[PDB]
Amino acid sequence: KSRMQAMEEYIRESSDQPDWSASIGADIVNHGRGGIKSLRDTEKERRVTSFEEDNFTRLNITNKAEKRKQKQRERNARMNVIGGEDFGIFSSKRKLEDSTSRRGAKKTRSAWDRAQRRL
Amino acid sequence: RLAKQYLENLKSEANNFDAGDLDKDIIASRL
Amino acid sequence: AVTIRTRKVISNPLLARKQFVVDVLHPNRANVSKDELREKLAEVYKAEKDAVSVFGFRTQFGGGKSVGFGLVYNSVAEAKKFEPTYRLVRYGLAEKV
Amino acid sequence: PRAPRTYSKTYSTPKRPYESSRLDAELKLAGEFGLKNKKEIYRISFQLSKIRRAARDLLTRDEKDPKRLFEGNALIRRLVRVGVLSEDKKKLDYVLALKVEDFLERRLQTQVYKLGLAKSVHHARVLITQRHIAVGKQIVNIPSFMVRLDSEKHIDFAPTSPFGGARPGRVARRNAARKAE
RNA sequence: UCUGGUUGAUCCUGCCAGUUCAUAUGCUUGUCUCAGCCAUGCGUCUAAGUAUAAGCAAUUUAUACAGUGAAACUGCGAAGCUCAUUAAAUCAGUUAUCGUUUAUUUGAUAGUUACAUGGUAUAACUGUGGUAAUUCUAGAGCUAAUACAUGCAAUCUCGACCCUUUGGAAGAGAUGUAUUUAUUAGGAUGAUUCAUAAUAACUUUUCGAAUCGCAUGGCCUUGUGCUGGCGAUGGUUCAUUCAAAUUUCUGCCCUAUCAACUUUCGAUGGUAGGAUAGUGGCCUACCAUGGUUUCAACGGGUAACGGAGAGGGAGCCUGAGAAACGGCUACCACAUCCAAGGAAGGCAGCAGGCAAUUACCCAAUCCUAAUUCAGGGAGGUAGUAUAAAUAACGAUACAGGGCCCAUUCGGGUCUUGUAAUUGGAAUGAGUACAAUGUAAAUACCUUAACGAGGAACAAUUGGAGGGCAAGUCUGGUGCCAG
Repeated sequence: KSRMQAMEEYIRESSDQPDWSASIGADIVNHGRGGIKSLRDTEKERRVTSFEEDNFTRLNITNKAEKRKQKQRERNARMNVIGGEDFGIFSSKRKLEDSTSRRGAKKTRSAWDRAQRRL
Repeated sequence: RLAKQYLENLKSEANNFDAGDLDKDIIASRL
Repeated sequence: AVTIRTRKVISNPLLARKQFVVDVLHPNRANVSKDELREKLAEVYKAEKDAVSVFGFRTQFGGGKSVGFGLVYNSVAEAKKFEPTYRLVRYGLAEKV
Repeated sequence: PRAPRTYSKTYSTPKRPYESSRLDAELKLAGEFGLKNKKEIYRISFQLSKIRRAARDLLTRDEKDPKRLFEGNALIRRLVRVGVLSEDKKKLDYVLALKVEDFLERRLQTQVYKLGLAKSVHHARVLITQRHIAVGKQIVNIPSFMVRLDSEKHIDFAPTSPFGGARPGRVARRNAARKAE
């Protein structure tokens, strides 16, 4: 909930550590009818494969749960993702400042608290 | 500055032993 | 040709078998039959065909590869004693009730 | 039952479909880029209008707003990666300077024509929809595919295609058999 | 909201004409992809409780039976729908049960004729019959239990002799459990009349293996003599666990145009009694007149879906747990069959329309049972707005017109037209061999062979113009006009 996508975009440039990119042809959803997977789709998918490998069996998707996880996840795509890069976060309104803001109790409140941080 | 300020917040939002690692280890000994 | 590679080979004394992830490299062809895969697995691990239980084969998009799961019991009797009834029937080790 | 689902439209009809300038514009655009109907342009115009609405929102915000630098640099990175926005013009006023024919130029059909694999945009389209064009190791049959720079580099004939090294098509081997017979 | 007229030319006010995830209706594609009425139909079996099936099979596995096993007697468990509506009285959190019951799981726990008693017993079963007739039935004759009843030469202390100094040992003594009452003593908690022990009695005085399967060891006193291994099913009490029932405090609507409410067949409290599984006006006999409230009692409204019954009320029965979607009695109605003598039902249902809810399974997640294996309409499986194609690339022949602007006259521009012939390639819908997929199967994915010139493998919808006859009509100033 605190995570908002583009801050990690800056981190990736500012991390100075590589990002484990995948192959160009491996990323089409289905023959071009579904665009390239967004970066998020490649993490949530690998959670499944990493989650499948240990349990030694697949996960079937319930007929009900199928009706809020497949389409909209790929209707956001055709509405948002163009060439596999998400554009939905841009139109959406979020309080970006609060997620970054030092709202934790360890925050500057008096002159001494900020004076400590200089030390 | 703001990028870091986000980083400590996640650290705040987010004897030393992991149950899963102990489960992976027996799987590895099983391996 | 076709290649079979096994990873995460977890040997299970309590069910007395070996479970693993089987990956199949099949250029220029449909896919491999489970009888066929069990054949090659059982020559490789030096076990009877009744003791090898493979399942769950999915071809990744674009073809040419598959990933699934495989079991190789320490004995054939153990294979009957532990395998699901249907997984025994699909090999003919058990008859449909 | 269980929760219903959100879905959205990728295009919107223009304010007035009937300006002669407008019609001549779709005529030029469909002719140059071989578009099937006006729904593709309506889609691209909708998408570009959304990007511009975001960009003007950011131009409105004062420089050094967290929101502004955030949202705009993210826009610039995405528009660069799709290849529309060149490396030397990474600033939001030039985001405000795009034009739809850039997005049509990024359509896989256009590269299949442009790289020399096809002699025409329509030839490119029939090759793509017929599974003769592969983006690296993967066969793609959608002309509306948006090609990235790294994906632009790797456009080729597919291994399974008769033009990529597979066996001659049904017509060729059929005629060869009849000639032999 | 805009656009053009109304002037010789403008401004203003008027007039005229053109300028939808709303509803119906029409054509096409849906070859791929994708998403109040109706007489309308309709339980349970392991090696382990009982076999004399006149059941089955085997033969040495049975001279008491011994495998399997119908029936019957025992044991265990049976605990979705449809209507109404209710403001912290539902529900959520939390406290207490030293105020309670609790199948099952788990840990402990009972030295106080017998080489095994009776029918005080019958089912299944054999046989005789009545009835229009039922999960309707009477007579006669059998036979069993983990069903029903009955029921059976030990140990521990004080210990002289201080004999021997571990030690033996005279003598004295002592010795279930359950209920109720009375009495005495009184490790645990903050706290107890709590726990436990003892005495005197009481009780329609409880219980303290007459059970089963597999194995046949150790001894000798050769008798089938003594002594025995692993389990199952039973049983008293306590604790634990699964739960249940009350109970402490807290918890976002408007409210006084809702100010008193209660004792209205208990309202507040005490004593005693009745009942509960137990506390308690919960109820009963007497006694006091109390209890909430302007710090909002009580009453009213509500987007408080934001608790009730199985034809209708009354009553009973089982079990650890239900006032049972089970059964029984009477009453009130509905309605069926009949030989009109009686019998039986809860369908007064369910599902539909103003019409196919089916077929395949306990595998997967789980569970009930004499339980590995049986079952579960719990559950699972199947049935019935979104991206493509209808085509792409050449060669040749034959002809000079093709297009744009302009009310007007005309002006502007150049590689064109085919309603001509012809060539080799590509592949999709279809026709489909397989494997995979799966409880099995469908579907998905992958994949042999075939598959285009009218590529007849023959998508539509709407609009604007023509032109043609020995053709037809109507009006005219011929050969015209409509």
